[PDB]
Amino acid sequence: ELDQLRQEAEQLKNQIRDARKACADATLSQITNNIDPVGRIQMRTRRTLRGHLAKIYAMHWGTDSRLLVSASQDGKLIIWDSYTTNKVHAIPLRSSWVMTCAYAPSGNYVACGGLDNICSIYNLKTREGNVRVSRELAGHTGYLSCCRFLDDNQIVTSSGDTTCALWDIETGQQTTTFTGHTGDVMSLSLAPDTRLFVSGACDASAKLWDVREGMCRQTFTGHESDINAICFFPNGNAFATGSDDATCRLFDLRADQELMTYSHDNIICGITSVSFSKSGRLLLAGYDDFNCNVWDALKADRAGVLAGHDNRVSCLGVTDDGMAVATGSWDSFLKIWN
Amino acid sequence: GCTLSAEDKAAVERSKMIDRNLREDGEKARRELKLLLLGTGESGKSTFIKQMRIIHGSGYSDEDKRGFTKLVYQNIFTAMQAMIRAMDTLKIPYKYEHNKAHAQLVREVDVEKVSAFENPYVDAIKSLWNDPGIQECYDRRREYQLSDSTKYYLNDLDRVADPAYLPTQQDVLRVQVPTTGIIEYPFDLQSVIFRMVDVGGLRSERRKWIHCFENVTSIMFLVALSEYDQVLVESDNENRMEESKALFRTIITYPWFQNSSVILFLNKKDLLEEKIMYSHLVDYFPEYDGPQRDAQAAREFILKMFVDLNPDSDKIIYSHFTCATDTENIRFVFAAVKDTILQLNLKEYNLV
Amino acid sequence: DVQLVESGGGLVQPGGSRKLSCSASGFAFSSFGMHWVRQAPEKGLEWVAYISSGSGTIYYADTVKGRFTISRDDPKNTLFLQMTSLRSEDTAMYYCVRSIYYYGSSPFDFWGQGTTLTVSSGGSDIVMTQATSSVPVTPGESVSISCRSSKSLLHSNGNTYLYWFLQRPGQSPQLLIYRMSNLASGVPDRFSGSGSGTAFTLTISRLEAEDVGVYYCMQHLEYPLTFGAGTKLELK
Amino acid sequence: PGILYVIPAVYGVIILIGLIGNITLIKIFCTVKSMRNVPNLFISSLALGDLLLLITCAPVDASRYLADRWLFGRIGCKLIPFIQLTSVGVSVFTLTALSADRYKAIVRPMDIQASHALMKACLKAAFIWIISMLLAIPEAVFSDLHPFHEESTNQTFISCAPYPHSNELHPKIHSMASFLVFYVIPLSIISVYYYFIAKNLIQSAYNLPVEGNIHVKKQIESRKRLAKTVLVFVGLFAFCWLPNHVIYLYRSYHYSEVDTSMLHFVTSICARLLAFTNSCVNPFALYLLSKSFRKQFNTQL
Amino acid sequence: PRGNHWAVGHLM
Amino acid sequence: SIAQARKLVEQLKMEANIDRIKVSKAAADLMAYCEAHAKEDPLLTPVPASENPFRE
Repeated sequence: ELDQLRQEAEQLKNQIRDARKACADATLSQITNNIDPVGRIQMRTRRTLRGHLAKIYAMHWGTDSRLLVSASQDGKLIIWDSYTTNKVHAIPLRSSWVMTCAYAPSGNYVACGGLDNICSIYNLKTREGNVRVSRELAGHTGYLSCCRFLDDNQIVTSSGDTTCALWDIETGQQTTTFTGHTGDVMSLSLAPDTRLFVSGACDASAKLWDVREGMCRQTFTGHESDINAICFFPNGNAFATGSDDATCRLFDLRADQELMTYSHDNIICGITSVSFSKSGRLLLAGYDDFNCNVWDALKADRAGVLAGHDNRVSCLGVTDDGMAVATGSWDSFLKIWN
Repeated sequence: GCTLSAEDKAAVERSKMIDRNLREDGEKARRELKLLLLGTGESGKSTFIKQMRIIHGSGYSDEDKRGFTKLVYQNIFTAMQAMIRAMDTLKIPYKYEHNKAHAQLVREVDVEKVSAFENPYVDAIKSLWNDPGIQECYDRRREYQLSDSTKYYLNDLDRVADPAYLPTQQDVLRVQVPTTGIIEYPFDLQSVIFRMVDVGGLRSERRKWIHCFENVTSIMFLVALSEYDQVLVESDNENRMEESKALFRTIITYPWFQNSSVILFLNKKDLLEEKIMYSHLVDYFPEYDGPQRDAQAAREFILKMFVDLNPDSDKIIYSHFTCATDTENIRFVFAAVKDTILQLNLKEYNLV
Repeated sequence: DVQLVESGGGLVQPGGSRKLSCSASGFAFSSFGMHWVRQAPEKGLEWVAYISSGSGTIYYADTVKGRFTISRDDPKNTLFLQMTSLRSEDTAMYYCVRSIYYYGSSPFDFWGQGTTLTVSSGGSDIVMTQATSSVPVTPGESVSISCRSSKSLLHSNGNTYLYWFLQRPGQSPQLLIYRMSNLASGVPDRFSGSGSGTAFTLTISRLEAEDVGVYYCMQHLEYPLTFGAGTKLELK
Repeated sequence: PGILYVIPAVYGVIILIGLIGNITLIKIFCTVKSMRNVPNLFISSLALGDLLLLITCAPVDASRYLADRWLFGRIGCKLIPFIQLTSVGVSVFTLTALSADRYKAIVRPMDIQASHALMKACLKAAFIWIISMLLAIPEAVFSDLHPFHEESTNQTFISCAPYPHSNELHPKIHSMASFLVFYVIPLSIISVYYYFIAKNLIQSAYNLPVEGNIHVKKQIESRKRLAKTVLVFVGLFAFCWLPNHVIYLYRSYHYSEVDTSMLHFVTSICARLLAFTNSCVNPFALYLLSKSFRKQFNTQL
Repeated sequence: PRGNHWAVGHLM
Repeated sequence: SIAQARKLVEQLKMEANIDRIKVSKAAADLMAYCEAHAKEDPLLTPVPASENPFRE
């Protein structure tokens, strides 16, 4: 009976909310009240990467922490040397409508996808000199919004079809599908151990998915508008989301509750991208106000700005050692800050 | 690079060649003009694009038509099943008892699971078509959702039912099929090449992918003129033309397209010439005050309703009446694009 | 797969002119810089010429500068080497060598078979020296080869530009290690390299019969590209 | 001295209005930082030229009508014509550049970007300056203090003139050449381009690709207005530059003689004023054509 | 005024 | 719509039996992790210019 089912769902939601309420001894801001503020964060463009002729939608740093890839709507995927501003490679894409970009943790491979509904894997370390497409993964019915390599042979992609898929790159078939979410999934983030990931969707819910079992362990619903960005805390026991509503929200995985909100009365635009610092003390968010903000993640007070760009900051990525922060934008320039 | 090493200089030489190639690609890219075709119910049917393609001279080989066989048969079933549900909606009983059992058999048919027309179904559908009540419900297309080409298919059930059946070009044209994703059509006129980006089949939140086409020359629209009387069953008594008007207003009000021209095509010109005689526009729209039997007056009233939605009053909304046999749809798109460019130039030179 | 096959050698009367050409197959030739290297009949091997990708840069060896010319037909996938005023020091085997330079690439990775040229009858640069020419070792024993440099090969950017190659009898040279530590693709992990600024050592653990041959160190810090005399490993 | 007082009082009023307008256009180009592009480059170059003309050429003229002697001196007499003629050249030639740039945009709206446009356009502005500078060079070389004999007052006064009396063909050749270079040649090109611009702008108004003619009535009117304004731009420039050249040519043919009469006095005042009016009708007319540029102009004011 | 600089001068 | 609602109620009932620790414990863990890796973080405490790879 649909009546009994909807009543049972409401009762279970009531139980869940009561359980979360019971396990709330104190707020995070109450515990970190007696901590020393970060202080003003002043960062300067040490480099500026020019060459893209359209809006830059996605960027991904390499594990070496010197090479980075970036994707743009002129149909070009560009691998760059950060230290010397040199262009190591320039890959022509078949579909110019690309929304996501990823760099293999080994360094051999890059992945790009977009409104064509295909995730393309290209090999950089091939023996004829050219960068050629290794495999085209085509199972999703909506646009590809994010992709993140798990190994050299496993990639997890999020789609505007409400579903996340874990693929086998060699075979070419998706081994697992995560289908719980109802709205379009916009962002994906892999845990440090690569056994769990979190996805944020257009229905304002973020879900923690187990990669090996294929089910959803937890769901969080603190936001009131689309979640456009998601990122794990370095520990792996927390994560942060950024939404079209101006707020960034931090969610624990063990307490199963929202911990803080990072908002300012002046800030009313959307949050395109979010990322952490290596220690997890700074949270860097890119906004549609044309500028990026830097929040002390433990006191939730703004500590710095990155105001170089004159259009929307589309992508923000920090290095694995924390040396620098790259920010891409719709004005077609990347900037490295330190 | 005096402080640079021998390999560092070779790396800089590679980054310079890459920059040259990027610049040459950008030069090649800007000579192309992006036209965004918006997906309406007329564009969802997607027969006009096929017919306009036949005009360009692209055709179908036998392989392509074997592609559309299964779609033809799938369409007969889809139309028939929809007509049955319309009968149930309109409380019209079947004139013949045997038809009730045929209707049931038709209902249990699964649309996608069909690859070959089956011999029991060929007779069931034929006898159902022979029912006078079924002909009466077919007479009342406008009250429910139905394929435009149901009569042509159901009239020629015998040729489709033949085990050896190759679809004709006409059968290929009218297989209404939804599309998976962004489909791009490149066309070149007078040394200017355009790309028509059809976004009709995306079927995902438009708020999350609309800004991709922020910078385009024109946003083309396609709406049908014979849509004023049609009310779809899925809507609760909502006119389809009022639905197309809401979509038009919503799109043109987008801040992304503030610098983009709006081109509107009004389709099904012939179907209005026949529809106006038996259907009075005044009944559906009270404002209309005209001859009440004139297709010319109805066309101008409809175009007026659409153009009135413009929220600027300084931006032109180009228009054309397309009959599905038009051979001037490419010339109009060029002349509208040339005039879009002319006005943009006048604005940048501070003349206007 | 990747094949470079040179042609144009033969018996040339002294004072004449000959044109060599290496035809490339199986790789993006236009994106590879090219070198010509040559080996004397019984001596080691010396660098001759270098044309860049896109032909923007050309360097010649002091000895042949002004009598030699290097050119590349990038569309036709060929590399030419015009030679004029042929002296008797031009009797050698000429090997086409492809190399690509970006962050992390391996130059000098593929060498051609080579053509034979016979003609009938170290100032202000780096000299690389190997003070040994014959080390016969039985299989199964670690072998360390040494090579010394005039100045430090360690550049300011952090790279030491020393390459180690191998020449099997009857076979072209083949890259083993580039930039003093990195191993080329397809070489067994038995070969390892470790060197200070001026002194370098290549160690082959678990020696096998295939390793026997002449080993050449080379520098790339400055042009001219100077090789070594070569250390030969033989059977006992 | 009431007539003498009137000459600076009017001259100064016109100079003030022109300086205000040209300076505001210079302000707009630098302040917005996004107004910088191919069309705005050739408008700033013209306004710069007009600033030079108004700032230098006019006060010297007022001095010539108010002072019996040359205040600048010999070196000054060699400096002043080199600036006057250069400014005249830049202004008259950047106008032709604007007329061809507009023709290219309006009549052929294909490949407007044309690869490195900003560079080529900047280069063209600098190239006009070199030709203007060469013409001003002979004027400066021959510009010396020479004696002139009035036949009425019978007085030999020495004044700064652009060539020596000794030569009786050099005056005539120089004046005729200046007329063709700074009037007939530029006017002929401006007429050919603007006529084509107006022809096409009208042809476009009745060929608009809209089914409903009513919905676009306003637009049609605007196009029909733009054509008339461009034809008016061809007429103003002609009118103002005809008497200035006519008086100069006449004085250069009757060079030995010095004609002091009421007709010549008033015609000289009117001719130079008409010539100075062009520097101010250049920006102020564009100010009238555009409402967005009007908004920008008022914001800078 | 013995001398009149306006009667003879340059183009402008 | 029977299957969808069955799936929903089953999934919610499974999500409820997750073991949850109090928010004080997670706050302490997050703070302690930040204290432990504070020195290694360049953006929070900038590196002297000789060690900085960008603009050495």
